[PDB]
Amino acid sequence: RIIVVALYDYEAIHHEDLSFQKGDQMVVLEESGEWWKARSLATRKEGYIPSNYVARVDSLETEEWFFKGISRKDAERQLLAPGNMLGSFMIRDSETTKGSYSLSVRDYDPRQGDTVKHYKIRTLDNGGFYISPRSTFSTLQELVDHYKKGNDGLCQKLSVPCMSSKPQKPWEKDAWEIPRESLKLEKKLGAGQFGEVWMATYNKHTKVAVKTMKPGSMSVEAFLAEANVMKTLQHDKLVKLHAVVTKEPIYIITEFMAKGSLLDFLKSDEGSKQPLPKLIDFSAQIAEGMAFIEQRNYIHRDLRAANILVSASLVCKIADFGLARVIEDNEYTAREGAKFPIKWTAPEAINFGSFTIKSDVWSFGILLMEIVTYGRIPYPGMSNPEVIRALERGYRMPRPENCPEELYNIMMRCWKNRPEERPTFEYIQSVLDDFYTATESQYEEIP
Ligand SMILES: CC(C)C[C@H]([NH2+][C@H]1CC[C@H](n2cc(-c3ccc(Oc4ccccc4)cc3)c3c(N)ncnc32)CC1)C(=O)[O-]
Repeated sequence: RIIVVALYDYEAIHHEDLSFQKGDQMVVLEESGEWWKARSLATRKEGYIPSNYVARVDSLETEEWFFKGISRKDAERQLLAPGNMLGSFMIRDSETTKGSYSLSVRDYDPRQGDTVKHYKIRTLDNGGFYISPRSTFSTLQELVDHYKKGNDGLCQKLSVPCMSSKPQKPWEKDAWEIPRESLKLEKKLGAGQFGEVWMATYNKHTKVAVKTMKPGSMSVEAFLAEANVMKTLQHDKLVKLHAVVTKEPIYIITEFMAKGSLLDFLKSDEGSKQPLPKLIDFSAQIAEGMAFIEQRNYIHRDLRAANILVSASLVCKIADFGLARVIEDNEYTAREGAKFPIKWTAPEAINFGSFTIKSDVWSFGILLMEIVTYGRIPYPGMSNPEVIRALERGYRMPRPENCPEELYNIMMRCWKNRPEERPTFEYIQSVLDDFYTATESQYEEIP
């Protein structure tokens, strides 16, 4: 007997699903990835349910102010998003103390502007919680109610929980290789050398993006072998692969991203107005996704701003990871021109075909420059031969206007001519995540 309660409003989209009215009760039979077999005791109809729409009945996951499964950096981004107020807050699982909790609170002061402060919630040996020893609580709900009545040493009195939206519904079960007829291509979003991108509807019920590869560009068996790896690369800063059509012309079906590529966005009316700290946050989000790719011993091979997508809520997601590996070189693709751009590519990849996570690090440095110039071509005024010969002699793009010196220093480290001298993405992620909050304590040492 394992009982679970619903969280959001969800109704059947497939055949044998159920329905949710923002609060019901369930007993799960078995599990199956993101979909679970559960039995209803409310309406007494039984069908599959999205596991991320429900919560374990004893746990904190029912509470509007608890955010399971998010990082400290996630927490800061979520709280600083528009729509939240002074004292907006969340409780989350602690990142540096397993089993315990952290409180994150939106703060403001005229010197530092909008910030998020973090507090350690300690667990008592015989039950209960505290932030300061003089104020203990039997439950986290009691803690929240206490600090909603007055700051009692915190930066702010707690106001309301961090805003959140209903999560994406999981992709249909057992629907990896799908029939072409299941997709209606609705609007062409982009055209390219080796394919197009469409907004589409899957089985009349789900909005997706579809990359449609040109005939002659890829083999089904070679593509599928790689796509079966790509689909396992799941991370908040990588675009999710939902499905594929494994017949030429090959289609790749992913989540739809409302603001297109980061290059498009930086060149748009809205994106050209992002302030420098937001640009640095974009850079950090991409570094986080590349650190994941690095941890997974994978190689992107074509990292550039045109291959970063931007969501409606301004989350950056890495796209086309690994795809260059399975685009074929033949008479069909040759007639479309250059396979990779010289200006983004590491010298050892150009000269010897040595593509590695370190050549991705080089490309990331070029991407940083694209970001801080809002989409300018790399090496303005220079031809491709000129760039190659200049790099050989120690030339690097100079620091542009409105570029923090430490960001430029990161670029220069990425552009070491020897690959082994370039930093890891783990390193880059750390420096960019902490770019402004360096020389500042992790947690607030409350009395
Ligand atoms: C001003 C603009 C109109 C210009 C336009 N910009 C283009 C920039 C890219 C845009 N683009 C590309 C993808 C995508 C989809 C699947 C995919 O497959 C994958 C394969 C492997 C791994 C992961 C994903 C990879 C990327 C995509 C998406 N999912 N949602 C929204 N926009 C997208 C389309 C406009 C242009 O350049 O024409």
